[PDB]
Amino acid sequence: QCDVPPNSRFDCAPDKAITQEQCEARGCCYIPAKQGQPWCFFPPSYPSYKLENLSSSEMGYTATLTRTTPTFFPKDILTLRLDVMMETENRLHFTIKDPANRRYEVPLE
Amino acid sequence: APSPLYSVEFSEEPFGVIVHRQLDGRVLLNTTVAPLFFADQFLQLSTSLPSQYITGLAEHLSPLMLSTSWTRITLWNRDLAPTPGANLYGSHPFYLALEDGGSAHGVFLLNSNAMDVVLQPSPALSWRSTGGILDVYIFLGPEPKSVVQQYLDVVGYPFMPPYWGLGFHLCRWGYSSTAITRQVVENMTRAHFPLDVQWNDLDYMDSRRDFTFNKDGFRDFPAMVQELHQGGRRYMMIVDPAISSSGPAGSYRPYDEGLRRGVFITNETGQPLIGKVWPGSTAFPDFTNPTALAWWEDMVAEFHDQVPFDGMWIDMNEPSNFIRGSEDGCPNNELENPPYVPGVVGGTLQAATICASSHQFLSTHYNLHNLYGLTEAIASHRALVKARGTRPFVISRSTFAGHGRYAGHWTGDVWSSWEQLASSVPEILQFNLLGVPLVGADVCGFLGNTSEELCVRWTQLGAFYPFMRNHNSLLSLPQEPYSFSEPAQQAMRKALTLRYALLPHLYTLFHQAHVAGETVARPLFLEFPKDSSTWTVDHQLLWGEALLITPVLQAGKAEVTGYFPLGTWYDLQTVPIEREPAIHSEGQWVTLPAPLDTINVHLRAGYIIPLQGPGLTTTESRQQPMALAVALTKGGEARGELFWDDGESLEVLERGAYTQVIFLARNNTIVNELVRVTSEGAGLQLQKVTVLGVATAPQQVLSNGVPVSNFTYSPDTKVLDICVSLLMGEQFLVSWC
Ligand SMILES: *[C@@H]1O[C@H](CO[C@@H]2O[C@@H](C)[C@@H](O)[C@@H](O)[C@@H]2O)[C@@H](O[C@@H]2O[C@H](CO)[C@@H](O[C@@H]3O[C@H](CO)[C@@H](O)[C@H](O)[C@@H]3O)[C@H](O)[C@H]2NC(C)=O)[C@H](O)[C@H]1NC(C)=O
Ligand SMILES: *[C@@H]1O[C@H](CO)[C@@H](O[C@@H]2O[C@H](CO)[C@@H](O[C@@H]3O[C@H](CO)[C@@H](O)[C@H](O)[C@@H]3O)[C@H](O)[C@H]2NC(C)=O)[C@H](O)[C@H]1NC(C)=O
Ligand SMILES: *[C@@H]1O[C@H](CO[C@@H]2O[C@@H](C)[C@@H](O)[C@@H](O)[C@@H]2O)[C@@H](O[C@@H]2O[C@H](CO)[C@@H](O)[C@H](O)[C@H]2NC(C)=O)[C@H](O)[C@H]1NC(C)=O
Ligand SMILES: OC[C@@H]1[C@@H](O)[C@H](O)[C@@H](O)CN1CCCCCOCc1cc2ccccc2c2ccccc12
Ligand SMILES: *[C@@H]1O[C@H](CO)[C@@H](O[C@@H]2O[C@H](CO)[C@@H](O)[C@H](O)[C@H]2NC(C)=O)[C@H](O)[C@H]1NC(C)=O
Ligand SMILES: *[C@@H]1O[C@H](CO)[C@@H](O[C@@H]2O[C@H](CO)[C@@H](O)[C@H](O)[C@H]2NC(C)=O)[C@H](O)[C@H]1NC(C)=O
Ligand SMILES: [Cl-]
Ligand SMILES: [Cl-]
Ligand SMILES: [Cl-]
Ligand SMILES: [Cl-]
Ligand SMILES: [Cl-]
Ligand SMILES: [Cl-]
Ligand SMILES: [Cl-]
Ligand SMILES: [Cl-]
Ligand SMILES: [Cl-]
Ligand SMILES: [Cl-]
Repeated sequence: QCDVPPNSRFDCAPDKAITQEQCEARGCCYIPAKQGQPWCFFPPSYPSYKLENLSSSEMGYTATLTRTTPTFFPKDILTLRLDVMMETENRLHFTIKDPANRRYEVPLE
Repeated sequence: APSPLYSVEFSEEPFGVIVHRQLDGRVLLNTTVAPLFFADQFLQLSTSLPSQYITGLAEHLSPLMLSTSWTRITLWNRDLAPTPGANLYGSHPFYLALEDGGSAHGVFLLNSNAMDVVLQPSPALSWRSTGGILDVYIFLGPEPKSVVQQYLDVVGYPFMPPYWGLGFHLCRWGYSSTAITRQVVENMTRAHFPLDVQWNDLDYMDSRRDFTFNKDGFRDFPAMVQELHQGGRRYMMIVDPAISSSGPAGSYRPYDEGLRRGVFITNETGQPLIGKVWPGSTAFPDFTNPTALAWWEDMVAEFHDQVPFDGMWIDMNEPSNFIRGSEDGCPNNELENPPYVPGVVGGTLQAATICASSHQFLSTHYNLHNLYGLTEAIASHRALVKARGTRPFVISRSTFAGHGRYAGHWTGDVWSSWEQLASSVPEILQFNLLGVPLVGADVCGFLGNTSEELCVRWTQLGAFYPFMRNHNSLLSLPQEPYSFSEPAQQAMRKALTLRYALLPHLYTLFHQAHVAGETVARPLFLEFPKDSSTWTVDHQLLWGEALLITPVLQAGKAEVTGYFPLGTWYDLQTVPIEREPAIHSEGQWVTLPAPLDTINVHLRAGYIIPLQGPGLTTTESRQQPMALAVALTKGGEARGELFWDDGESLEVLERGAYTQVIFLARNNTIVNELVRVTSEGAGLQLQKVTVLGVATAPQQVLSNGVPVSNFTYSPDTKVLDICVSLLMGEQFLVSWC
């Protein structure tokens, strides 16, 4: 589970200095660098979101994404909506949003 | 076959978006590589990268190709003199990734929150944003130039500058009177240095306030600017966003009227957030408020009625604050003290700016900060259209993705150092990839004191910045062209003369940027992506497809080694303007002679470039006869084009108020093909045709079937120089044998 090549380790403690015990308590892997590369990193089993109810539209796809285990950040949005729009032959566009709340979006024409 | 260039599939658990290139099955995006995080103030989406070669993610002082060695790139608009590892004035959350074989794709995250982008050597990337949503565009190319165009299809094609905006601009902090400012123009003119645009910094203002001029050194400010116009020049001056809040009520209309109309960013109690900038206490306009836009339009139009300036230099629009947050500090809340602080200089979102929880019309400053400069540029573009009725010219410090649709950029407070001269090339290329082709650095450098040698080399390279301005700090030694030794003045004059000769070509390149999402200054890898030796080249640049510039970027050098892609490259020194003549490259590094008086410029075989005769302004140069430089392939072929309009009207392409001509060389003939001919362009005189790569002396040269008045052939350089009397807008045939 923690046998991840050093260059493929994604940081499980981007937010603060962490001890081995705190890292393992987050459900992460603790392997010091031999000399930067994160010492605390996600195993492949680290809880993410699950895709549910993938559906086809004329534009592309829609789905629900569900997180069941909280992260170490406050205010996880546990239910997300995925929208995939096949806009042109060379432009693919997808959004991930909170279906229960309008969130800030950049004004664009 | 009708089908997208991409295919998409999804991982169920853990969730991921997988995007393949359909043609070769290459994995471009794969977000399964790391968990998806989506919390109120923390979004993280990761992907594999197709290669170790990735560019974008402005604004930072770095090589064009970003390091994948555990690099944290922070997007949080910040007033800081360019230095590596630091969040600078702008934020552009777009990358272009190269693929083995020379295809490419691009990714845009449409998110304006403070963010870190983390690159690792697997290779992989993580977007880490502090708010908003994940709004992701993938552009399939496959050519790097197509990726850029596809990105600009979403964020906006570059605006078309006025022709005069491509001339030389001269500024400093410290021209403390109209008398001194006039002497700059006099001194440039006496020494035969072209100058289209005279600038002032905050020297003009009354007590360092916008929309004022002092009645000491600048009492006759209106007359100075009218006189510049009488001589065929334009005038630019600095505008700050911050508005003096401390003056007696009714004594300072920009503040008094801004207060009446509620144009300012407000705090918790709904009063204007007060910071400290140049005039002392200041309020900050909210350029997301439609009423602030109307107010800004009015302040610019009213000031333009006093002093007819030709554009706006918008500085300190991060927005920059001399104190942290406000005079009243900032409240303790989750926006001021978020759970994840990206790698910003100073360790807080408040450093050198305003409170994150401050109120704007559309949202909090937390969400809108990275758009502050862009919103001011949009407001200023609109203000200048309404005030002047011709194309706006806005040069902005702070930028965001899509900035180039409205304005240009300069790279800020660069040191007068050989390292910053060198660093300016990748940075100008990067802004072109991001759709801000009107970009340059302060020629000879801003901070500290330039040397004469540095200022020669910087003027040489800077003459190939699409935006060319020499600007200088208050305590610096003078660095105007005329302030140097005679030999240095000659080298600087030659650089400006060559730029002015090339302006019809540079203007045509801006036309292609505006109508087709093309780059103006472009890295070799955009033009020759299938040659992997080009991928790391960022100390050379192209103008468009055909003009390769190889500058000296180090002290004490009399040669330079540059990469030459496969083909023939003619030394532009063989073209007459008022050492091998050809480099025959297999795709290789070539050491070129480069004495102090020289910058290497080569013209690609197969291209024709239009040139125009000399002038100390574009008002003068645009009246001169034109010339063609025709760079033949071994097979005798070349192609080029000219776009011409009145240089400053709005809606030219929509109204059809332009001339467009194609030039073709084939079988010892040169012709024009008339795409569009109108009154703007009709009387353009062609008086000289210079043909490069003519293997044998011709016996005769004809223009429209009659032996020409005069021609010269040089057997040593293989150049045929032809005198003609032709019109760009009427079909001609030039032939030799
Ligand atoms: C994945 O989607 C399923 C199915 O949802 C249904 O079909 C879709 C195409 C949409 O039209 C939906 O609006 C529609 O509900 C979801 O499972 C469904 O969950 C709902 C809500 O919990 C269930 O409703 C219940 O129905 C029973 C009687 O049949 C009532 O007694 C309850 O009061 C309640 O209304 C529904 O039965 C259930 N349907 C199935 C087939 O299981 C599912 O929640 C969704 N997954 C996620 C994570 O969103
Ligand atoms: C929101 O912004 C307003 C300004 O638009 C802030 O107003 C300022 O409030 C402070 C008190 O908190 C005032 O300071 C006081 O000034 C008087 C003398 O002028 C002095 O005698 C007091 O001891 C004190 O220093 C300050 O004058 C005032 N500024 C202005 C321009 O009126 C307000 O505090 C801001 N609110 C928050 C929560 O940040
Ligand atoms: C930039 O140069 C100025 C001025 O330098 C002096 O005058 C020039 C003509 C040149 O001959 C120099 O060698 C001279 O020393 C610097 O401002 C001076 O700074 C020194 C030391 O800090 C101070 O004692 C002088 O009085 C200043 N002189 C003036 C006219 O202001 C400035 O420091 C230089 N900037 C940098 C970053 O090196
Ligand atoms: O418009 C000037 C300049 C442009 O030329 C440049 O191109 C552009 O990128 C930056 N601007 C603003 C510079 C702000 C520096 C203040 O630095 C502390 C500072 C310096 C300074 C220097 C001279 C006099 C007064 C001050 C001052 C007064 C109060 C508070 C701070 C200061
Ligand atoms: C997308 O990335 C994911 C995760 O790195 C890859 O899935 C893993 O592939 C390895 C090797 O095939 C398997 O042993 C793992 O079980 C997979 N992990 C998961 C989480 O499924 C996946 O191969 C990549 N997809 C493509 C098309 O490259
Ligand atoms: C314009 O050039 C003039 C002439 O060279 C400059 O005036 C001289 O400046 C030096 C100071 O550097 C004085 O010692 C001389 O007395 C001046 N000579 C004359 C003939 O007036 C002038 O400063 C230049 N102005 C600008 C703004 O560059
Ligand atoms: Cl430990
Ligand atoms: Cl924790
Ligand atoms: Cl690299
Ligand atoms: Cl005018
Ligand atoms: Cl609103
Ligand atoms: Cl909001
Ligand atoms: Cl090489
Ligand atoms: Cl080399
Ligand atoms: Cl030269
Ligand atoms: Cl003729």
